[PDB]
Amino acid sequence: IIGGTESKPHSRPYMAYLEIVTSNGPSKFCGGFLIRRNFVLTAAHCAGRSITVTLGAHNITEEEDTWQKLEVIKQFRHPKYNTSTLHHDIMLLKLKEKASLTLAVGTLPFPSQKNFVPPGRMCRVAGWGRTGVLKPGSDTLQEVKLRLMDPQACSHFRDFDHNLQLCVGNPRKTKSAFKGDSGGPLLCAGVAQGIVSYGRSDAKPPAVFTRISHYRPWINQILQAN
Ligand SMILES: CCOC(=O)N(C)Cc1c(C(=O)O)n(Cc2cccc3ccccc23)c2ccc(F)cc12
Ligand SMILES: [Zn+2]
Repeated sequence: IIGGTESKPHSRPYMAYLEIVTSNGPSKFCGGFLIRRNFVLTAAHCAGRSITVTLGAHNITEEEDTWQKLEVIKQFRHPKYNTSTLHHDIMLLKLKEKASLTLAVGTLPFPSQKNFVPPGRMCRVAGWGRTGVLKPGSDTLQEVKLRLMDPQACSHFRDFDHNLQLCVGNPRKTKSAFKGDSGGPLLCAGVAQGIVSYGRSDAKPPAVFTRISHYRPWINQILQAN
């Protein structure tokens, strides 16, 4: 998160920290959020050989009683996910066991309404990602408020599409989601409407988020069968 503030500890108890293994390099990290006691929603580009999820964290370098370090048994990547265009960048992780409910850990379910969210309003995003181009991932959970932009503002991303994706962050400001914030939720008035997907290496906003409304049938289909 660039240009944001430190979150009040444990104020977003659905937030998930992901550590992803691949066979030929060191660990990488993403965000995510718990929508059922045994399911986390994140981005498909965060997939790997194996993944561990930490719930209940604020400072990720200091172990505490609120932590729940949970095993993932299966990864469900969207079947049409495209590694070139990055269309359909969404994934569900099934946890081996259900998480415990505490003050620091709980689910964020969707409302029944599935309406399209137009440009103009302010929303909020959170994560442990880098706080600058030459800076490291934050030790504490950070957050920032950003504007939903007209789709023309993301035209330069040649594979962007308005009906699949949100365009997030005023280009006149530095505020933005960045590397390490992948898979985290964008909340508009307390409802999750987007998922951090990608942007520019130099951090100039806006960035591109998956539009959740469009994938609601697929999400329901996975959860019902599992
Ligand atoms: C297990 C594999 O995991 C990885 O390979 N990971 C986690 C690296 C990775 C990241 C990241 O570091 O978070 N982002 C987001 C991203 C990248 C670049 C610029 C951005 C500006 C704004 C927001 C987000 C931006 C990706 C997008 C597509 C992609 F294929 C890979 C990545
Ligand atoms: Zn604590």
